[PDB]
Amino acid sequence: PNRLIVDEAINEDNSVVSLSQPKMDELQLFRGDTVLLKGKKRREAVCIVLSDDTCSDEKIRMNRVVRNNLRVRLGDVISIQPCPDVKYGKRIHVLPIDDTVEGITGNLFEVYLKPYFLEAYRPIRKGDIFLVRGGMRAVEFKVVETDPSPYCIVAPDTVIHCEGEPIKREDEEESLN
Amino acid sequence: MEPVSKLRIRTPSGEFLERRFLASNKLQIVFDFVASKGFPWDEYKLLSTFPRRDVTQLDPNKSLLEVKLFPQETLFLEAKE
Repeated sequence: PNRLIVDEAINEDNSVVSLSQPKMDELQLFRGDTVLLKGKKRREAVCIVLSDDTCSDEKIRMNRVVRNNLRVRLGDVISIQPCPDVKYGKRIHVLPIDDTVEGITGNLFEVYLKPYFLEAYRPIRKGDIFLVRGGMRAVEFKVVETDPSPYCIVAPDTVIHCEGEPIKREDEEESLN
Repeated sequence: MEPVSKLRIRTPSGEFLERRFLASNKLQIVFDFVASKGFPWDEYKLLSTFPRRDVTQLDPNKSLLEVKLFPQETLFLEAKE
């Protein structure tokens, strides 16, 4: 578990964070390993770690989505540790965020959700909020449950449940960026 | 002393395959390794995280360094369908 200062991402994929090569070595991390991140307010996230030559050893590059889940801003401090124990997901339940689905077009699952997970390796954590690109907009979803819990990797075999009513965004679920 | 590539490979059950390779040696070596461990070319894909690539669909005749597999990378196996 070492701490690093938060920096902007060069890679918007929500599933990824970046480190310097030397940092990685210090941490015995390999490119592509899944990591456990800890931020503010007991918040956590699971990500894929990448190497990045432009990254200062003392910082981590982290997308807005991740930053939000961790309740951190640029220049804040997070903890990182290896998490090879993460299992493939059996089942997950997600729900759209009310304020991000006003007059959507097309089928929620097929247009917005499915292509997030389709042909993608996605480590998820219970309570996660994630952003998708489908349909010229920016739908958000919350992970309301996982099996296993709280962490898992969304696999091709993972049953993805999305049915139900759009949720109200909680106070500490507002975007900080 | 020669450039070496460390690889780690997640199995579909969560175990890890570890092995060091010569950065210079052909990709085929990798394919053979995974086969050797019970995951034959025709049944399992070897995948990278980001960018997402089907390693087993890359040129076998190409070196590891050539396919940006250097110096350390974690990959994962997935059943073919």
